[PDB]
Amino acid sequence: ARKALIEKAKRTPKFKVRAYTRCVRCGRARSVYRFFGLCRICLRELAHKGQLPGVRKASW
Amino acid sequence: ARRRRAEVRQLQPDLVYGDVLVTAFINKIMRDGKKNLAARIFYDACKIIQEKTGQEPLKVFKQAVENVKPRMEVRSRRVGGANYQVPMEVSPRRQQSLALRWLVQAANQRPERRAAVRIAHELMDAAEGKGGAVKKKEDVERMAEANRAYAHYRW
Amino acid sequence: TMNITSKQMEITPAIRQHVADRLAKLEKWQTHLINPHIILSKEPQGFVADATINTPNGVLVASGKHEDMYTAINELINKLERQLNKLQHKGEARR
Amino acid sequence: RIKLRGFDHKTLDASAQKIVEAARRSGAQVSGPIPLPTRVRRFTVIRGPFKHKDSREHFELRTHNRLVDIINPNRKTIEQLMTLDLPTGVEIEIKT
Amino acid sequence: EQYYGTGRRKEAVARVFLRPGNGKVTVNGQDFNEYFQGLVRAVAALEPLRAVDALGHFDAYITVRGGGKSGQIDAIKLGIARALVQYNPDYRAKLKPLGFLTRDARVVERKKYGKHKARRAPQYS
Amino acid sequence: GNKIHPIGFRLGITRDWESRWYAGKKQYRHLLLEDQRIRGLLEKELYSAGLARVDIERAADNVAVTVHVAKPGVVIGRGGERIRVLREELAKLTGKNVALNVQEVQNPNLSAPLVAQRVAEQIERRFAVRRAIKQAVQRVMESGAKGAKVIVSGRIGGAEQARTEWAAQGRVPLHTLRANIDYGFALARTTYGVLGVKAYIFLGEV
Amino acid sequence: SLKKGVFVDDHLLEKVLELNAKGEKRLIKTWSRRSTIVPEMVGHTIAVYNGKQHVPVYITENMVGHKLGEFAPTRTYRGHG
Amino acid sequence: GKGDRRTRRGKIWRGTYGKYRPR
RNA sequence: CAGGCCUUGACAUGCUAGGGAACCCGGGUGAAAGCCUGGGGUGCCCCGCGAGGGGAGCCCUAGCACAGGUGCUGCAUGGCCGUCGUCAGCUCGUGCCGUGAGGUGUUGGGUUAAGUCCCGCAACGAGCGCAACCCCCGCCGUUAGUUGCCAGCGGUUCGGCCGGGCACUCUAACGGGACUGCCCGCGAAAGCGGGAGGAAGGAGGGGACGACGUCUGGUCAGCAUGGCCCUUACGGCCUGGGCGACACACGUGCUACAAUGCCCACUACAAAGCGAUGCCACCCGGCAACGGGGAGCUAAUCGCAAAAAGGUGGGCCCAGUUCGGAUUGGGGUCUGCAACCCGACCCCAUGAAGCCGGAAUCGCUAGUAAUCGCGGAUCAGCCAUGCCGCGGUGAAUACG
Ligand SMILES: [Mg+2]
Ligand SMILES: [Mg+2]
Ligand SMILES: [Mg+2]
Ligand SMILES: [Mg+2]
Ligand SMILES: [Mg+2]
Ligand SMILES: [Mg+2]
Ligand SMILES: [Mg+2]
Ligand SMILES: [Mg+2]
Ligand SMILES: [Mg+2]
Ligand SMILES: [Mg+2]
Ligand SMILES: [Mg+2]
Ligand SMILES: [Mg+2]
Ligand SMILES: [Mg+2]
Ligand SMILES: [Mg+2]
Ligand SMILES: [Mg+2]
Ligand SMILES: [Mg+2]
Ligand SMILES: [Mg+2]
Ligand SMILES: [Mg+2]
Ligand SMILES: [Mg+2]
Ligand SMILES: [Mg+2]
Ligand SMILES: [Mg+2]
Ligand SMILES: [Mg+2]
Ligand SMILES: [Mg+2]
Ligand SMILES: [Mg+2]
Ligand SMILES: [Mg+2]
Ligand SMILES: [Mg+2]
Ligand SMILES: [Mg+2]
Ligand SMILES: [Mg+2]
Ligand SMILES: [Mg+2]
Ligand SMILES: [Mg+2]
Ligand SMILES: [Mg+2]
Ligand SMILES: [Mg+2]
Ligand SMILES: [Mg+2]
Ligand SMILES: [Mg+2]
Ligand SMILES: [Mg+2]
Ligand SMILES: [Mg+2]
Ligand SMILES: [Mg+2]
Ligand SMILES: [Mg+2]
Ligand SMILES: [Zn+2]
Repeated sequence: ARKALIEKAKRTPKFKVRAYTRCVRCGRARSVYRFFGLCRICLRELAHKGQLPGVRKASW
Repeated sequence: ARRRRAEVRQLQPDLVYGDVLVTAFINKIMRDGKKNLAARIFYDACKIIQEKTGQEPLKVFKQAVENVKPRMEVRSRRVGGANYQVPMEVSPRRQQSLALRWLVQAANQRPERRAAVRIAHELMDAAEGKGGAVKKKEDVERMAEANRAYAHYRW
Repeated sequence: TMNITSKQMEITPAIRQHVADRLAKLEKWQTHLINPHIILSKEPQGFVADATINTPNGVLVASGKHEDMYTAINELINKLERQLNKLQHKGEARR
Repeated sequence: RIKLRGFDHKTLDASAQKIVEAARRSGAQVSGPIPLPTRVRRFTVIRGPFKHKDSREHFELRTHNRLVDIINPNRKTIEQLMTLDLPTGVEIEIKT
Repeated sequence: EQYYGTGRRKEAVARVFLRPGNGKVTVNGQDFNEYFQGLVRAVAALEPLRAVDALGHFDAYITVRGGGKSGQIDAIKLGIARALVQYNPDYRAKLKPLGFLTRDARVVERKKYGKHKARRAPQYS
Repeated sequence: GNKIHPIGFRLGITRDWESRWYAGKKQYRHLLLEDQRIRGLLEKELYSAGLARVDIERAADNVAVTVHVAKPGVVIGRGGERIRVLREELAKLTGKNVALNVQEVQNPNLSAPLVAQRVAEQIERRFAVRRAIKQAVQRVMESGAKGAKVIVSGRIGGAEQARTEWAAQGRVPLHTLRANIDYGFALARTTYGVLGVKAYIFLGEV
Repeated sequence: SLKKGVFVDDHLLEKVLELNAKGEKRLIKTWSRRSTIVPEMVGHTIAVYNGKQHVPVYITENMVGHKLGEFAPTRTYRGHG
Repeated sequence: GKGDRRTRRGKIWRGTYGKYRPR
């Protein structure tokens, strides 16, 4: 049970409870961000790459 | 303190008697940062220090502190196969710190229900030479003395 | 008390009490063995036995490694014994 | 009032001076760029792909707002501002 | 008519008006005594006035916002201190070495990840 | 197993973003998810071009989609034909106004992504890896830089035991906030497995 | 818990108000542990799923507000030692 | 106290309102 | 895990033998999945007045070629991370020394947070690390004002509310300021002590950053990837169970054993954030959770909001208690298709252990520990006492 999984989260099934964020890049269910569409890993890779608009290493 | 000497902070004098020794004391009464609390106790006690035994609560306080500060104490070194309790004089720094500490500590073991009373009474007795604190002093001091002959292993 | 972790392996009540029995050797020194923990583990070369134990005079840590699991465990105790005799006798150089 | 949004504050404040000081000539009385408190979105993320929960780097997202007021509009300030030098992203607002 | 200084300690700002008079003081629309009742640190940030031997010389209108009562006091401290030194700036001498101006920069430290309270670390084996 | 990404570490300082725009909550995800489809479409198709970096812009239904490159030819083409076949397919997914763009890169051997994917394809090509690495640095320093560093890791020359190969000339001070360090990464899938390549180019102080 | 509505699946609901109508039988197999025991069920044998088995429960007016699952428990315990 | 639902301080910790810490 | 189902597949590209396409709705059945099934009818390049027609959007069936596999190996791997360790280190070039491994430099004296810097020196340089360049805080300047203001007057329905103003406070962008630069003292120098001015001095405090390498460290279950393995099954859909089981053992934490405390009622002072099928003012029903209505806000202009400890004054009177709130009985609310297993909250009743903890053991040097509340991610709800942040009050001690 893996790639079939990412497909199963696409078309929205019987009840709306069954809604769960997966992520676009990796099929990761765990630690997906709503704002990015991303997991915490994928998020990191992209941010560091400079591909996330106005996203910067924080530091205060 | 490997490196240099460790600064001794000075302290804001208090807004009643204008004397550093009181705040240190109030600091030692304090618990979980609640300083306002730590204040009223000392002062309330000061009400009581005048109320009963009409006098100068400042005087009483500052007296029972000198009646507590230990002149000589043991600090134990390992030499060979035994740990010797060793006689050494306490710095004025350490005496203050040991003064205030035992005072409070012995205060809070009194049977009086209200904290400031406990503080009131313990101080009144220490002024006179009676109490848990004073004991601890005399005690520490007889434990020095009797070790007089370990005064050579002294740093 | 004593805990044993068989990591990525199917262990048994019998061999568990065997390791409890081999560790008993350190009871010889008559010194408190505090929450001892052994970990048994496979490996392509051979087994691995680790243990980490604290005692009033310090802590013991060591790894046994070997083809036979039992000789790995023995090796582990052999290494532990040494460490324990050292914590026990070290400052006796008290001259 | 014309509200300015967007992430890079250097890009933005360039085009808060453009728009405001544009309509200074072509209009009046141009109430200067007023910085709004910036809305920060923090993301704290676990550095590694695996366990290691005590190692993390913080990532934030800085979205800052500016309001600019032009006192008397002077229509054709509604033309000289009906285009302008952008830059590549920023949010323009206009209302009365 | 007036004398100004700006006090701050720890996310708190005091605006102090040194306007001359009886010595009545108002903080956020009520006398010192009503706004700080209880707290003994309240006796006070008025200490800067007793510093230059004027006690009653001035009244004070004071707004204060940010932080909490004590923080607010220490702000009033560099307030009545900054205001009074402005009034007759032969006033730095005996206010300054008495450590009255010079706002303390001591603030809360960021909580750091992996620690609990920004220094207190969690327990281990 | 320690080092911070030298691009991510300078975002806003030496270096700047390759997708530049503004959004806000309701549509960010989507905007963004577009870019990364665009990026995939491009990086696949535009592979043997060269390049390094794709800057991207947005206003409304307007994608500027800039592409810097090694040899612009495989984009523009004969008379500028294929530039348009792409300007199409982008738009087909973009569902909005695409602008396909080509900027040429100056000394493709001064660019990090570009130098690293060359040594990369050279490794898939079965070359002495240690020598491939000295060279790829040699080329950079010859065409100028203030220093250069290059890293391969994996079954280098096919060795059972993994190994990691390292070479550098001149400065590469990754602790300095104004480095201008161009860093780029490629990947060599060989008959035996994957090897990572990292290049570092020190262009100079800002 | 569960404020206004009375929850029975309207799958075994149907089944019970039919069997009661004509000549009432037994052996209704269900996997719904979520179903309340509704007074129309009172007396029957329903076969309820705990997940490896369909466990039969005689219904009695002793138990109504409950759920059909409560009487076919999911864990086989027996003890320790 | 902080664990006792029936008290003010109880509800505060628990982050709720009721008879004992009303709105 | 148990049972019920699917095969060219839930999914990619491509080729074909039938039919068709697209699409929306029931049915019969079943727990559902699935199986079995009654409908309407395809624009289009189009011989067309016609039957009809060709194509290909797109569906199916049959057939493959294949897909798919969170199956194995982190000692075959990339990538990213933990760690020694913010420790002061690790090396290269040429030269010199040794048959050689290798030495030298890098050691030595002195000083620093530091291979920091000074002075020596068969060495002379160079690089990766230190520092600095970046962010936050502390002081001042500018630019700027639908946030702030009787500071100023006027009005003032008394709400900075209107007028009016940017002085304030602030907000958020750009600057300045700290340099051992100045005095004394010592030194050969680097630099140490002491002083002045300064909001701040000796790295002003906190952050981001973490060398060559180590642990055959960690992850094939985020992703990727070599190789091995399964192909009506190690693939795929579903209903249900499980991941919450409980003789036991450890680790992290919550709340406590009370009077420096507990309870009630009135009354203060933050910061950072977050809000459109969201944040809900306010009105009403309800003891309440909540439920009705219902205004504002794409939000410095509305809302979450109450901050809490504190302040006041009243009760409790040393009691396993007006300490502590576990456990259980019963009655309700809300989310959700559904709260048996298994949600959170509210109310009534129940008020367990616990009187400060063995061997052993953890954290913290100052706005720190302790203590007090607040926000956020993830999220229908929530088992958060967790985590990441934020301010409030605010200690003790460092001989060595
Ligand atoms: Mg959910
Ligand atoms: Mg704090
Ligand atoms: Mg921090
Ligand atoms: Mg933790
Ligand atoms: Mg740990
Ligand atoms: Mg109670
Ligand atoms: Mg408490
Ligand atoms: Mg039916
Ligand atoms: Mg490994
Ligand atoms: Mg690895
Ligand atoms: Mg492993
Ligand atoms: Mg030779
Ligand atoms: Mg050599
Ligand atoms: Mg060395
Ligand atoms: Mg250091
Ligand atoms: Mg150096
Ligand atoms: Mg204005
Ligand atoms: Mg101004
Ligand atoms: Mg650094
Ligand atoms: Mg291993
Ligand atoms: Mg994988
Ligand atoms: Mg092969
Ligand atoms: Mg299932
Ligand atoms: Mg679990
Ligand atoms: Mg226990
Ligand atoms: Mg806990
Ligand atoms: Mg508003
Ligand atoms: Mg009892
Ligand atoms: Mg009780
Ligand atoms: Mg309960
Ligand atoms: Mg019940
Ligand atoms: Mg008992
Ligand atoms: Mg008692
Ligand atoms: Mg204790
Ligand atoms: Mg306690
Ligand atoms: Mg420290
Ligand atoms: Mg939530
Ligand atoms: Mg919380
Ligand atoms: Zn992802």
